[PDB]
Amino acid sequence: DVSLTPSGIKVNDEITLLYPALKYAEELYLLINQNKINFIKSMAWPAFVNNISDSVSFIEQSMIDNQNEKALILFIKYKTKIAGVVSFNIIDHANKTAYIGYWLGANFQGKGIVTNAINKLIQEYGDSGVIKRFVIKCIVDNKKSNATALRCGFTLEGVLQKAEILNGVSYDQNIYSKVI
Ligand SMILES: CC(=O)SCCNC(=O)CCNC(=O)[C@H](O)C(C)(C)COP(=O)(O)OP(=O)(O)OC[C@H]1O[C@@H](n2cnc3c(N)ncnc32)[C@H](O)[C@@H]1OP(=O)(O)O
Ligand SMILES: Nc1ncnc2c1ncn2[C@@H]1O[C@H](COP(=O)(O)O)[C@@H](O)[C@H]1O
Repeated sequence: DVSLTPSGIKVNDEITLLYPALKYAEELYLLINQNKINFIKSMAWPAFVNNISDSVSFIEQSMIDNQNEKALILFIKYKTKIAGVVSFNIIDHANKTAYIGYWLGANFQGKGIVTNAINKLIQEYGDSGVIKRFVIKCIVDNKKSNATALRCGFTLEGVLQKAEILNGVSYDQNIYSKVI
């Protein structure tokens, strides 16, 4: 499979999902910083990304988790730029289940980049038999994340009451799945 390269997973001519490396710390930090105000509305970690050292630490932890297959953290490259992150935030090997997360900088939204990335990951891990069940959980009022889950052919399984906390407030999540 020529799409599986040493540097990452080639989605299409414009998108590669890069394995994390320290060389990406600066670009990743700057991207988060540019998007911090908007990102804080939907995620709980951007509020605390205050220096490049925070991105370095994130990369270091991501590399450890990737090595040990606790997670699969990938940096989305669109054309020449890091565009965001797509991940299996949790890999449950015993139950062949992966829980998916994602974000894109504002300048990278509206281009199908995450939908294309997720479809590629599900092909690679799902059609190979590594993962049987893919899961997306997202806050009920997160319009774009819900739309992405549906665009990727996931099915709504239910609502998880008060399951995600942002800034001390618990929000309901939709839970979606795609089963191979
Ligand atoms: C499970 C979780 O991680 S929950 C937390 C999710 N993350 C966040 O909330 C962080 C903040 N938000 C974001 O980063 C973004 O809004 C995201 C990642 C959730 C969604 O980004 P999008 O760019 O909408 O992702 P996606 O890859 O699905 O693209 C769909 C959009 O691209 C358009 N599009 C353009 N080209 C294509 C294409 N080739 N294929 C598919 N869609 C395309 C679609 O029409 C749609 O645009 P619209 O919203 O105007 O209808
Ligand atoms: N400190 C961080 N820097 C960059 N991306 C992150 C960080 N923490 C989480 N993410 C990613 O954010 C996405 C959404 O996760 P969550 O915030 O849990 O909804 C996932 O792709 C995570 O890997």
